[PDB]
Amino acid sequence: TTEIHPSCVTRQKVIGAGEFGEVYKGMLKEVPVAIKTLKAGYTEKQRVDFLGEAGIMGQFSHHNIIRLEGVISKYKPMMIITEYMENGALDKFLREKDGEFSVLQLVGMLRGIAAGMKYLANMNYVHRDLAARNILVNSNLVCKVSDFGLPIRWTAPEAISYRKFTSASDVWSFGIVMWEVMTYGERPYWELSNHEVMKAINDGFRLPTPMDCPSAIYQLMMQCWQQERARRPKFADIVSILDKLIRAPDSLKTLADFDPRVSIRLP
Ligand SMILES: COc1cccc(NC(=O)c2ccc(C)c(Nc3nc(-c4cccnc4)nc4c3cnn4C)c2)c1
Repeated sequence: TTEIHPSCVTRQKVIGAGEFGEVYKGMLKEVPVAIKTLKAGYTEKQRVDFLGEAGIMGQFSHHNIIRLEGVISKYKPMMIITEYMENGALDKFLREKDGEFSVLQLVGMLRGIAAGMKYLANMNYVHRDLAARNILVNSNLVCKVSDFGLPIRWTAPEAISYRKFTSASDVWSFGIVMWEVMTYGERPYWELSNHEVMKAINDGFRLPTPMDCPSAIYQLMMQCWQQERARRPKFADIVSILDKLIRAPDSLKTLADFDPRVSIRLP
C-alpha cells in the first residue's frame, strides 16, 4: 500500500458507516475518493482487521476490483482511501435505470464481475458477501467488485449450514448476482422470508428466469445453484462462457421462456 499524507485528503460528506468509523466521499490531492476511517478508541482486533483490509486491498490489481489509492496509518484517524465511482453501487444503479440497457450491456457487466471474481478466487481470496450491493459501477459501465461489509439469500447452502465459505460458495452468490443484473435489481426470492428461502432451496426450487433473459444466461445461473458444490462451474468456466457469448452476440438472441405469473386475456 501507498501511505498518503493527511494534508492531501479532504473529507466532504458522509456516505456510510464503518466498523469503528465512518465512510466519506472526499478529494485527494484533485481526484474524488472514498474514505473509511478508524476512529479513536478502536480495539486491537479492529486495528488488525482494518490494516489487514488495507493490506489485502493493496494486493488487488485488476480492472474489475476496486482500486486502493492508499492508506493513512502513521496519523490518526487511520484511513483507507479508494477510487470513487460516481454511479455508485450496482443494485441501486440498476433499480434507478430500469430497462435502460441492452442485453449485451447487461451481459458485459456480468463478464466483468466474473473476471474480478476469477482473479480473487485465483488469489485464494474468498469474498463471502458477493451481491450487487457490493459492486461499484464507473462511468464506462465497468463493474468493480468491492466489499462494504454486512445475506442468506445470496449465500450457498453449505456456507449457511456449516460455514463452508469457498470460491464455490462465491459461485452460488455470482449466480444470484446474475439474476439481480438481469432483473434490474429485483430482490432475490421477492417477499419470501430467509427461512422460506432456505426451505425452497432445500426442496429443490430455484429462481425462475428473468424477463427478456438469454437462454444461455439462465442456464449458466442455474448451474451456479447446484446443491453439490463440486458440480458448480469454476469462475474460469463462467468467464469463458460469458466472453464467448459476448463475442458471438447472436448467441444472446435466443431467450428463455418467461413464466407468466399473471394472465391478461384480450381479443
Ligand atoms: C474484493 O474487494 C474487497 C475486499 C475486501 C475489502 C474491500 N473493501 C472495500 O471495498 C472498501 C473499503 C474502503 C473504501 C473507502 C471503499 N470504497 C467505497 N466504499 C463505499 C461505501 C459506501 C457506503 C458504505 N461503505 C462503503 N462507497 C464507495 C467507495 C467508492 N466509491 N463509492 C461510492 C471500499 C474490498
